[PDB]
Amino acid sequence: SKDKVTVITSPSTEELVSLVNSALLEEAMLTIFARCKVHYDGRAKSELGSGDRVIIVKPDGSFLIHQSKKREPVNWQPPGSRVRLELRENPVLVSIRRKPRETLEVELEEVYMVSVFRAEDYEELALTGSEAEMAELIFENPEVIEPGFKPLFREKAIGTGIVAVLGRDSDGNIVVLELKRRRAELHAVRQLKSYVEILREEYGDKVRGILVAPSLTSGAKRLLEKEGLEFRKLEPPKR
Amino acid sequence: SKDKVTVITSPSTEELVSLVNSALLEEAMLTIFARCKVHYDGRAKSELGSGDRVIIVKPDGSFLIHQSKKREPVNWQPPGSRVRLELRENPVLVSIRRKPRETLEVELEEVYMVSVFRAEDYEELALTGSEAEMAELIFENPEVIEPGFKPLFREKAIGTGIVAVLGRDSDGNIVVLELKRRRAELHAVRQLKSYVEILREEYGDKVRGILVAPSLTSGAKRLLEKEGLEFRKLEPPKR
DNA sequence: CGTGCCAGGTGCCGT
DNA sequence: ACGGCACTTGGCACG
Ligand SMILES: [Mg+2]
Ligand SMILES: [Mg+2]
Repeated sequence: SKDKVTVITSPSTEELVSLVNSALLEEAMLTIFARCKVHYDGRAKSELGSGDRVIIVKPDGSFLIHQSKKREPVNWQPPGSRVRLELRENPVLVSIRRKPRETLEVELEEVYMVSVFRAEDYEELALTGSEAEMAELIFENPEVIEPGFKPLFREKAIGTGIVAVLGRDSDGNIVVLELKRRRAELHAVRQLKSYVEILREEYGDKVRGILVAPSLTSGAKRLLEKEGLEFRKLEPPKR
Repeated sequence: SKDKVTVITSPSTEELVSLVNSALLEEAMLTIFARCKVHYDGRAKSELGSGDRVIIVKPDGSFLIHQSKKREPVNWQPPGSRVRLELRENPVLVSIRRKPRETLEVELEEVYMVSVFRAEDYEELALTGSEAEMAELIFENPEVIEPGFKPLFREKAIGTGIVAVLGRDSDGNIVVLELKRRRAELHAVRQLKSYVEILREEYGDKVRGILVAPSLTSGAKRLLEKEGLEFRKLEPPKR
């Protein structure tokens, strides 16, 4: 079928081969319901025993294997990986990524369903409420930080690390912002501390770090105060 | 129902409702190829225009929407979400996470396929090469760091943060390790630096930080040296 | 390309 | 639950 969808339940091997072939050839979406084994070797090494999973191969090369639980595929393979279907005692999907070299091997013990989905999507996701949006707010409304704040750079490389927003205040200090779109953790305060220390090595003792977020974890608040750093409450804007 | 798979191409709304509702009640995997619009509101806010996607709803509430590219769902919902099918101008899949309130709405414009996959999986993933396994190696073979190293605590909480490994050396110094199973970057060093500074205040300047990892980024090397910390090369072990 | 970092990050484990 | 952090993190923007 050259309808959007082809489905075959309990395929024969040649049926199985046929659909996998066409999926790849047509830049379609291959979906398989099968009982399988999965072997991964790559950055790490992985084994998964016999069980039912859903398998998806995207035309861009992405490979997903999902069990009945979580949000995360049990094994996978990133965009740009090449897949082929080898016939050994059972059919085996083999997907290889290079740089770094990673091979994914799915032995298909029984294929309950194979399907080809020739999917048209021209639309891109529009997302609001991000950190960049916070940045834009600050550049178009600096008073949202403090009065007379003068934002200068965004995503600026200082020597070691990249600062979210860099600027000055009314009294002439350098001011660093670390923004976070959620509750700020130790991770963030360490970013901020790191930057501020580097800027001090040049502009000496007049520099302020300011952590801009909707809130802080206990430890963030703790460490923040300890190192004499500041916090301003800010929500990411939605539009 | 006994069949692993139930699938219907071009299903009527009646047929859709049957299988969708069966999927939830039977606690099975729902799979749908469809033309759809997507609306997300939650931590952020999101709009996806009309186009074709694969949709998976797992019995544990996890909800996936995959376009024909990348590895990441364009929208999703975490485990423990609750989904209902709603009949409005078109069928709408509605997944609601509470705690934090997050709403996903999938308007099904045309459903090309709906399927129920009753998947039996008793197997769990066995992965090796983790950072945890790095730590285990070090406690079994402390010499992989340096002669005379005596590892003592693992994931030990110092006042602010949690140190991966705390130990002592031949000079009887307190020693911090941060482990990375892959090439270490600036925040690895920031972590280490953070911990060490905290301990220096208790135990003095004797205290050594060591970054333990298969390799370093240029930037990490730079900050490491600048702060007088150390680097030991270690590859994560694979069973 | 490698470096650095956000992400609706997710998952895990501790208190 | 909140916290602190690893993850085969993935994906992006920038030098
Ligand atoms: Mg930053
Ligand atoms: Mg660690």
